[PDB]
Amino acid sequence: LSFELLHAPATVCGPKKSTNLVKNKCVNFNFNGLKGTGVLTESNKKFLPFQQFGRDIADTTDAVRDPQTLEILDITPCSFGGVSVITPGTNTSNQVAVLY
Amino acid sequence: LSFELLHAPATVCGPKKSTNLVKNKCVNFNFNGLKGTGVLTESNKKFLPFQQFGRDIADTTDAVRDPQTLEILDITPCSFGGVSVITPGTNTSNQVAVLY
Amino acid sequence: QCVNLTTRTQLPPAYTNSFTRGVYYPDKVFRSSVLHSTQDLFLPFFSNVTWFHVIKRFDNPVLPFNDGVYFASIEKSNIIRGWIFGTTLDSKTQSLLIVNNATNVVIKVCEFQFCNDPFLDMESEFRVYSSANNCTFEYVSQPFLNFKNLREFVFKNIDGYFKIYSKHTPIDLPQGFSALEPLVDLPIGINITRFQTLLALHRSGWTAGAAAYYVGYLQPRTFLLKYNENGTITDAVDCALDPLSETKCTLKSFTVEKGIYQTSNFRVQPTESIVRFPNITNLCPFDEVFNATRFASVYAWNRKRISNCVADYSVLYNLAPFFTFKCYGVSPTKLNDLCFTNVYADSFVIRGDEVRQIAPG
Amino acid sequence: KQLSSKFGAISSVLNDIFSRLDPPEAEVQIDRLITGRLQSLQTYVTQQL
Ligand SMILES: *[C@@H]1O[C@H](CO)[C@@H](O)[C@H](O)[C@H]1NC(C)=O
Ligand SMILES: *[C@@H]1O[C@H](CO)[C@@H](O)[C@H](O)[C@H]1NC(C)=O
Ligand SMILES: *[C@@H]1O[C@H](CO)[C@@H](O)[C@H](O)[C@H]1NC(C)=O
Ligand SMILES: *[C@@H]1O[C@H](CO)[C@@H](O)[C@H](O)[C@H]1NC(C)=O
Ligand SMILES: *[C@@H]1O[C@H](CO)[C@@H](O)[C@H](O)[C@H]1NC(C)=O
Ligand SMILES: *[C@@H]1O[C@H](CO)[C@@H](O)[C@H](O)[C@H]1NC(C)=O
Ligand SMILES: *[C@@H]1O[C@H](CO)[C@@H](O)[C@H](O)[C@H]1NC(C)=O
Repeated sequence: LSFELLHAPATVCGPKKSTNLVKNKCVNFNFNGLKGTGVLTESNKKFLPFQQFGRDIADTTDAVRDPQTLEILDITPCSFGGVSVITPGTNTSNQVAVLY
Repeated sequence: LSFELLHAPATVCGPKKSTNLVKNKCVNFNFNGLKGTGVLTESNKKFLPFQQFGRDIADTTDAVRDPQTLEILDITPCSFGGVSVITPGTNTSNQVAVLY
Repeated sequence: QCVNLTTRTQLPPAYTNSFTRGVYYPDKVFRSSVLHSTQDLFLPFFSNVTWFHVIKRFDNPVLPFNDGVYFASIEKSNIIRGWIFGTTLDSKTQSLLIVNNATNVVIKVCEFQFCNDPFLDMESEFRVYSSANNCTFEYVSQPFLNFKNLREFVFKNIDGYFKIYSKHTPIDLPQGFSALEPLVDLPIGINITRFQTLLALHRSGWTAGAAAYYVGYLQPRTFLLKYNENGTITDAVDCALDPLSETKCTLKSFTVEKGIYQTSNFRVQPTESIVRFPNITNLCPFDEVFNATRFASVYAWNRKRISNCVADYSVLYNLAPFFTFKCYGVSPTKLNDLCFTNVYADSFVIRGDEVRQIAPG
Repeated sequence: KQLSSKFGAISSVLNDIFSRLDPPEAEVQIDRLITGRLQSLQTYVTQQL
């Protein structure tokens, strides 16, 4: 068996769910054999009919075309960041602060 | 006579422990699988009975207890280090000095 | 011989805290005046644990656990005697049994037949099992033993090793720190998914004294432990409990200086799948190249393009009706999860001498 | 842009390697990708210093 895998719009998937779009939920997914994790929101991009998936500067997927629905379903525009802790010395007190 | 290979934790093994010990010399000892070189020296520290081998800041076996004898031996490396040569120019003379 | 209990009074279990309990030596490494952080099954601080009280209250619960049960109990007059460990607590599977009479402890694992309500009863009555059929293990060690004594026990099962951590101190859980040193390691190498607590009754029908024990859950996390100059554990730090101990674990020091510090990052964990590709109206006819009435030769094979369908790879990977299945450039475990456009199936017959040649290069 | 570098691996996407390769070779490819990214980040850190 020779797989033309992730070089064209794929059609052979065993299990699927075909869940509708949902906002503010940066969670995992799997689009045509490509896995990601992010929210699924709208966009104002006018995609040409032949175009299927877009790519950014970093060659990371940021757009997709869903068959039988023909919608955007943007790829991983979800929030992320780091957490910082601010506290004085242990000899004075032990109170802490949480900063994002 | 029949045996079983790869089916349970193994306890039946042949004698590979070199049948003798070393004091006041750095040798390549093999303490139940781990290989290290150092002088077996008596330690004044107190070791709890469950402890088998200790570790230094370098996460290396600097302390160990004998698998049979309850005595504890410290691992100290023998004489090692860089050596430098102090010499004048070759046009003047050829006398050299050794320094560790 | 087992006797059922009828006088039990119904009462839901209570919950207590785990302020400074559940610490133990992760290994047998001696350290002198250094702070070390390690990954091991450790009980989180300020975690809720189940409290059982025995007085006319009888508490003999059965709960499924994989490994890592922290057993702490305030004890007087040696009410607690034995423990039960196993998978189904019957003769069909091997079960671990701990007993301790007035002379010494006995550690035995066997396919013992366990009744519904096993317990203990001058003590001369021993009614916890009926027969032994498939076992040969035996081990004998020294005996381990108003509230006056506190006993804490930790049982773990990693890589087939049964580690027992015990600590006895004279005295809810008291506010203090006590590192639980390991007691004995048992090389059993079996599975255990159930446990049962055994109690001793006093005859003077039967009377039970005042006793209480705690059951805790062990979780995999990183603890920053301190080893003094004499090797004993003094304090413990949980790297994911509060931001103060997080800063302590990140800086590898028990004291943090005044200022702004960075420890980790905030992320949103996945919860549900929004995979967006409606399924194809037909299935992939994989039997066309497998159950064909005739096959082609190696030099001129038959290529059947299978596309626009839904495949099932359980007959190839999960099930093995064929002699040898192997995948080089794709994962055989996740064959069903992937999505490809088309596959070109080449069917041909090769003698057993040259079947190794079907590989890249 | 260095995230798109293949670094001698089959693909430049991590999940593609995880799902599209058996674990004995998947761990080799993942190790190669992470050590290439570590070398790139070391170069970036040296330039920033
Ligand atoms: C530590 O152990 C040594 C002997 O190994 C002993 O002399 C010393 O008193 C101990 N430290 C303390 C604080 O007791
Ligand atoms: C007590 O345990 C329950 C679960 O058994 C948990 O929901 C609850 O938060 C715990 N109590 C505290 C104070 O953490
Ligand atoms: C305690 O149990 C052991 C287990 O074999 C037994 O040998 C011993 O005789 C028992 N002691 C008493 C006093 O019954
Ligand atoms: C019966 O015992 C033997 C030896 O202890 C063991 O090999 C065998 O698996 C046991 N049978 C069952 C059904 O547990
Ligand atoms: C865990 O116990 C179950 C109970 O039957 C058993 O089937 C399984 O093999 C055990 N796991 C291991 C790794 O032995
Ligand atoms: C595909 O989905 C439909 C429902 O839309 C279902 O009836 C059918 O059994 C599924 N299987 C196929 C044909 O792939
Ligand atoms: C061929 O063999 C497969 C597997 O045993 C079976 O499912 C199928 O019904 C058979 N016949 C055809 C026409 O595929």
